[PDB]
Amino acid sequence: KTVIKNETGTISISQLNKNVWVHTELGSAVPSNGLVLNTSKGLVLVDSSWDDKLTKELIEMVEKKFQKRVTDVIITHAHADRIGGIKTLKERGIKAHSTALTAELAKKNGYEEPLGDLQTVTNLKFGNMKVETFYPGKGHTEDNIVVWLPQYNILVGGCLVKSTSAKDLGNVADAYVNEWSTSIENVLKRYRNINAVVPGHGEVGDKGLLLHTLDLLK
Ligand SMILES: O=C(O)/C(S)=C/c1csc2ccccc12
Ligand SMILES: [Zn+2]
Ligand SMILES: [Zn+2]
Repeated sequence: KTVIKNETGTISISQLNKNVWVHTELGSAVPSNGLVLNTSKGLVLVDSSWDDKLTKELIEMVEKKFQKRVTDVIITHAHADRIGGIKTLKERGIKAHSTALTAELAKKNGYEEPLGDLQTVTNLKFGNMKVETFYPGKGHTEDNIVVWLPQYNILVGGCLVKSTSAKDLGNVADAYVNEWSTSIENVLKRYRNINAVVPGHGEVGDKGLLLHTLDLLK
């Protein structure tokens, strides 16, 4: 698949299909993934990046390439890899969608607040692009949500879902290891036919990444 990088190599986008790309940024080294959705009404991101500098660079790269503005971002939980660029979003007039709990936790941790507009299931449409957000329960954090693209059967698992390269659950200080398996099971029950799964860190995979996360929780 096509992969495009910035002048420094700290930001990369990789095409999943005509209108869906994965963005990956390196924070001081630790890579993090989100999505870029190229819609008829603008670019929509799933997740920002580790900090304002990387978020600015990401936005500038995709706006130049796709020749449209970033209008919205979905924030999937309140840690820095997801929300670290919220100041940039708000000052540029980019809408930052989140659940109410993710917004409360952002404020509690001293970040600017996202909108708090997403419910347990929310269905959004941006141009012709359909996006569903789902809160499956506690796991990696208390507020983690997943994002589903029903027109492609692509699931953005975020940090709820570990990549194949992950050999342990990572930092579990904010995690609920006795609920995380049930939360993964709720994803598997809701989305019974999955084409690709994008983890918060590491390589894109399929439903097997959810099964891998279940095994790491044993
Ligand atoms: O492993 C991950 O996907 C992430 S986002 C870990 C993390 C980033 S700040 C932080 C603070 C407390 C516990 C975990 C973490
Ligand atoms: Zn996290
Ligand atoms: Zn993460």
